[PDB]
Amino acid sequence: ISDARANNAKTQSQYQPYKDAAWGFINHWYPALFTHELEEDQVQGIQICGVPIVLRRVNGKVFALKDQCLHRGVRLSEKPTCFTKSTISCWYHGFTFDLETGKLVTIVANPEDKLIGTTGVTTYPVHEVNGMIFVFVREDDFPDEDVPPLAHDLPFRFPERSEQFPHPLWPSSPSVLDDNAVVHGMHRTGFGNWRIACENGFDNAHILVHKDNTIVHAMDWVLPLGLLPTSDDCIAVVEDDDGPKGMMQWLFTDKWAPVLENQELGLKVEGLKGRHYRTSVVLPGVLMVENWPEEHVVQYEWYVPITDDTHEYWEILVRVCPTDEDRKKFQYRYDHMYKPLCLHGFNDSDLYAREAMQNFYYDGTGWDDEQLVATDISPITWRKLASRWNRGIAKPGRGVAGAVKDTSLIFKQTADGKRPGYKVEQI
Amino acid sequence: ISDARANNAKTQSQYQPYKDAAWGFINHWYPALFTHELEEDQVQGIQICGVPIVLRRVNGKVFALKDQCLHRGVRLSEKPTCFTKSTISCWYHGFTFDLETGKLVTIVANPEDKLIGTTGVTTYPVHEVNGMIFVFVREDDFPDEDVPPLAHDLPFRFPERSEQFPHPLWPSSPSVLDDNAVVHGMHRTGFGNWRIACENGFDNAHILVHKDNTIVHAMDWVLPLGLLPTSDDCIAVVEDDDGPKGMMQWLFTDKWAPVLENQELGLKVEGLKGRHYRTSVVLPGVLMVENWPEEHVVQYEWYVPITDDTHEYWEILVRVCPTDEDRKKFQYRYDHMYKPLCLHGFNDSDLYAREAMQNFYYDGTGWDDEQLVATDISPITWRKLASRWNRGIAKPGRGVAGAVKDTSLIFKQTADGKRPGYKVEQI
Amino acid sequence: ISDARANNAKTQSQYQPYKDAAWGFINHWYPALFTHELEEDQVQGIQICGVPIVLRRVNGKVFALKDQCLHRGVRLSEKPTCFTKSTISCWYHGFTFDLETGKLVTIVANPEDKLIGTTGVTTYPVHEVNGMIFVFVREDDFPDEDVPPLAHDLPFRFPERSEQFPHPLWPSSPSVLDDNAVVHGMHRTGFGNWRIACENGFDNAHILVHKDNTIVHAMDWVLPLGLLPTSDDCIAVVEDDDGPKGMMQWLFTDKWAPVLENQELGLKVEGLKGRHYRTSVVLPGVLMVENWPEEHVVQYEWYVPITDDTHEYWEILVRVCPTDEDRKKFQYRYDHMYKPLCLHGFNDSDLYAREAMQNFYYDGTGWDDEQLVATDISPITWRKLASRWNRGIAKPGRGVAGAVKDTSLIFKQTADGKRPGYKVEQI
Ligand SMILES: O=c1ccc2ccccc2[nH]1
Ligand SMILES: O=c1ccc2ccccc2[nH]1
Ligand SMILES: O=c1ccc2ccccc2[nH]1
Ligand code: FES
Ligand code: FES
Ligand code: FES
Ligand SMILES: [Fe+3]
Ligand SMILES: [Fe+3]
Ligand SMILES: [Fe+3]
Repeated sequence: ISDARANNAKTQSQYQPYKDAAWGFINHWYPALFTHELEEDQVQGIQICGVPIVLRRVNGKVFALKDQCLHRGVRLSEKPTCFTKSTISCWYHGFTFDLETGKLVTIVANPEDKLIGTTGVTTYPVHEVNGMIFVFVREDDFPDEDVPPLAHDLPFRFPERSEQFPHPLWPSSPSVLDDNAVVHGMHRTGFGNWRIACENGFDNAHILVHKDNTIVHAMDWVLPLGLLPTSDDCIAVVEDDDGPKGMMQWLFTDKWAPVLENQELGLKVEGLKGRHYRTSVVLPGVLMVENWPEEHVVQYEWYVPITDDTHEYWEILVRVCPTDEDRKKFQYRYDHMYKPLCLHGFNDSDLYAREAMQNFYYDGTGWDDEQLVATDISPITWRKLASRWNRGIAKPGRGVAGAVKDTSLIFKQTADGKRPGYKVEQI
Repeated sequence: ISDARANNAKTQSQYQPYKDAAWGFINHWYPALFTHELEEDQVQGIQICGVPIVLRRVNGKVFALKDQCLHRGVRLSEKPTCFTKSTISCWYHGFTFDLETGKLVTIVANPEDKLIGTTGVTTYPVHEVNGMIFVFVREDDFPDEDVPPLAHDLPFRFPERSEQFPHPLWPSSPSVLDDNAVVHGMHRTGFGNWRIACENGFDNAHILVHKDNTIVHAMDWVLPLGLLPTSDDCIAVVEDDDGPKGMMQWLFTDKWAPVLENQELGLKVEGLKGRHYRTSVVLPGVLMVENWPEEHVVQYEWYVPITDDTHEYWEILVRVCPTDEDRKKFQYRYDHMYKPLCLHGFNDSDLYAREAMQNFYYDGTGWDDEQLVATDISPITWRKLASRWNRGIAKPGRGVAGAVKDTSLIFKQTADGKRPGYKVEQI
Repeated sequence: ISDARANNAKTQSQYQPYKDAAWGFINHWYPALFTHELEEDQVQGIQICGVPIVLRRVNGKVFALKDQCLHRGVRLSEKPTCFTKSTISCWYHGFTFDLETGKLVTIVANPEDKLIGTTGVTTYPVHEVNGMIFVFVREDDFPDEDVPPLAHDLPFRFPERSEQFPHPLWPSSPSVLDDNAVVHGMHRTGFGNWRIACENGFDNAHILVHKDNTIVHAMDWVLPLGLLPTSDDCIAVVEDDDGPKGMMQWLFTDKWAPVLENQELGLKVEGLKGRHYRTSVVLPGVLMVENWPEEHVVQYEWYVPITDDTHEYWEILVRVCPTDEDRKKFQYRYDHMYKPLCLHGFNDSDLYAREAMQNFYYDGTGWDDEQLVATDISPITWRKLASRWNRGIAKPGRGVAGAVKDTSLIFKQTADGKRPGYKVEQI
């Protein structure tokens, strides 16, 4: 281990809370499911930050409660059982909970038990918008009064912040919160800790991983070998009370110099199609790639912690489409261009890159022995701000799926060919 | 956690040994194999309470020894090697053991070694009766003269105890010990701890899990949403020296009131076919369901600990059949009725219910955080008596399969598609 | 546990370092790949003694470096990326290393970083000969000038040592080092610790495992039930500075008496075709079977530790073939005789025998509780000499594949049907 590495002792001491957040940052908004994954009267179980959650849509509205019956701890989502529009029951011994408050309102065949009304399961705020269902995953005692607006946990918005983050080379990127904003994308389970997956996206030295991607050569893009920071303010850290907590990288300004060649190794980025974009990341770990893959379109990614060694990777493209005609155009371009060449192809390379790095960090070795360099100003800056502004460090799961990694149940599922997942299998 | 739960500190302190028996209660009788699973000269390896056991039938008689060669620990049952009617040898280096005493009588190519005769492997008492092979799984130092009769670890017998446990609504249930008693059923590995699986069977609130079983609607049975205890003596605890240690639930008396409806949730048990039955459980955890699924027929279930997170679930129906004609009638009704609709269909629901609860308890969380209620007087009573009368608590396996859950051998088998099991695979 | 066992307290205290070497003996030569597994410009990743290693052949020469980018710990071998004949780069962020020295010579898109030239990855000496690529697996601080010749970690050579180890009953066995020596064989991943796999080969009581092998009856050989030591010097321990450290068993002399029958168990070796051979073993655990399976042919086996519970089992036959005609004859006899009946068939029995013994030892039980006898003078003598002469005890892997056994990546691969392995899968 060399003394020339950027992550010296002083630096590492500045992001200890981050090193301690293997299970994720709790008391934050996270995408749970796409709207199309939860239809009227549909019940679905998931897990975020080690917390089991069950969702149900009733009369168009989505509710989220802890997917754990307080009687004997079974998941309520395994065999959806709802007798009324305002409740959800446990299919085992009948404990029934209020969808709105989570209170134990009754027990199917024991309506007079003294336990009734004296407790309940945790509820989770829901915010559904433009095809996406967001859930505020919180600790059992986090007060309702303290739940912040979804926007505080989403990337910086434009044109609102165009003055703060000038972007003369491209039109303003839309937000999932914008009217008529349309979302196209997917989410799949990633194998490995969320942090390692998250740091990949806004790292300007990692773009080497895409040197051979088909889209790069089909579009004849000008994708440099990497970018280099030229000043100490190459990244702007934002931490104002009202608004997202994160950072903006001044890409395509002199603060980040592109490297298009290395004669010594025989490398040279040949391409004439200019490709302008800009990355930023905000808690709980949301990436925004402005002007990607084309003008008026933006890419957002999430790395939702499921357990301490699995995460749900979200990848979406957003574009404001005011007319039916605009939507069809976007849908078409997504189907025959973006999805196959970008979300798949371009980003698939990131999938394996993130995985390949997991073994170094899981047992703690990497958090101490990694030897960072100049370009690592990005992940380091993120780790420090995340350590400073997270709303809580999730505790390890106890008495829930994932609390123990080598159960006979997990070996049974694995034997059957089922990989670690996210959405609870029913029946 | 509410203070209104039935399992308060005082109550929990009364079943600590039960909480400590994840690997099972040792020094007890357990069903090992059905007679048809061990033919003349056949050798089979199994595991109970973490103890590897090998069985061989010679001249019609079944013998059981520890399935662990004392030389270098291989399982004798993996490659059956018996050179004489009175012994069993290890296929690796030839250590040979007397079937009757387990003593090391010789070594194939080293007959004069000083180790010979100075030690041996543990032997286990066997009691085969009416199609079932029972084995007394005991500690290495449990004395032969202390081995109790099989009947002490089997459900209460009728008509013998008809006066003690009056049953005016149905004829006496036969015992596996009765003359001409015929057994039909099966056993299969269950994924999860034996205790959690065992408590499901005699829980009168869990019957909600069967509300949709085909047999219930085909027979138009009257299966209530659940039963409620009406008095403190709704369960009779029996603990007399000579006889089984367990409890009898006074089902179909005032002590247990049926709940056939819940207007508030829109539920109502419609059915005119009366279905009378009664459950009881005795150590080491044997369920008896009198008058099920029909008069003169009784169901017995075992949840045999294999390791601390797997068990062998036994499900059988018994009926005394004095004539060849009687046997054919029973075999036919089993084949085209009981098996498809009862053992499967009805009880398959229990399979998944038991599994769904395991995650809450494995790491210990559930044993402390569960919030039991009135109907839980059943499991609680069982836990207490089990704690007071068990003949020993099995120690974790050491140097045997299952001692370590994440070995490369297990990952190899899992990769090959093999689930955790019970019967040792040979060759 | 009997007091008549050969492994008494005093004896066990003499091989404690061996009990401590679950991850293998480091600073030793091990076979890595066959020459045919690494062609010109080919890159391959493996793991030995818990150390990740990547090899590349350039201009006919093979180089070996630690398969771990010092930047953020990914394996360099997962996506081979070499820009010049003298280097290998990390496909993720461009760190580039010198094949010869392992020094960090540059970073693709950050050629001026101060970290460059101040560190590098470990290099491993390579010795390719007659179709086999040997690698000297060493600790990061083991001096180049201290690397010993390959011959020191290979079995004793003949005729060089024919006087020291007289063999009147068969011609001298060739070495892999001999000119015109031809190698035919294979290596496959073994499931279980390397030590337990290794001790099987030179155990003269284990041959009982082959009593039913097809080759034995087709050749009508004379394979005794086992051999017995008759004197204290039945094994010669060699530990001279210049040369291999190991032991030679005086098979086919009066020091080892064959046992061809056991009337008491009805066993009798009925064979008239004499089969003369001799076994020896040297650090790091290399077996030599002289005159096997025929004259002028010798069998060598390795049990290379990968992790502490997996090893790469090597099985090869060597014969000196001076002419093209000789090579074809050897190839033909290997293809239609040795491979199907010897490497497979005869030795496949050992595969499962070794596996069946692993559970007893992994958690440490077997190393203390095994009850060894007279014939175990072989494994005991080996354990003592290994404890005394090993060049180092490998430390458990940290931050590398195998450091943690139950990662989600491992369950993902297992679910996909992939068994624990050795060669790193690419792309
Ligand atoms: O640095 C970068 C460059 C391109 C890119 C594209 C999609 C997602 C994240 C990305 N990050
Ligand atoms: O409470 C019950 C009710 C029915 C039943 C049927 C088979 C086995 C166990 C059973 N337990
Ligand atoms: O003791 C023995 C006897 C035969 C043999 C054959 C191949 C490999 C190892 C062997 N060891
Ligand atoms: S576990 Fe849910 S009602 Fe019993
Ligand atoms: S392990 Fe059974 S004789 Fe050696
Ligand atoms: S992990 Fe290899 S250059 Fe970054
Ligand atoms: Fe990328
Ligand atoms: Fe049931
Ligand atoms: Fe062998």
